[PDB]
Amino acid sequence: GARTEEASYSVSGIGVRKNINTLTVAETESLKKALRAVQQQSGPRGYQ
Amino acid sequence: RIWAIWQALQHYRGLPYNSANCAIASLRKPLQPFAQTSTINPDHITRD
Repeated sequence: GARTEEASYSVSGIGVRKNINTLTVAETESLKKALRAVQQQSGPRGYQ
Repeated sequence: RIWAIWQALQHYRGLPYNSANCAIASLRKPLQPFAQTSTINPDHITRD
């Protein structure tokens, strides 16, 4: 299902919003850990 | 022509048409004996 049928390109957005099908395995866990490291912060940056 | 209309058929049905999926490792070796010096290969585009 998730295959884009033209997966030879794996460009990175940087502010760009892409669909879950275009989401790549290499950046998957990267985003996961990024949000993990962002959520628990405090202050104005604080997710809470 | 058969090859081309075949790829057209996969494109029409949505299947990727110009990407092999069983002999990827084998396809690493460039075509022979048509990758030699410019003396052997009079053409440049096939050489590259």
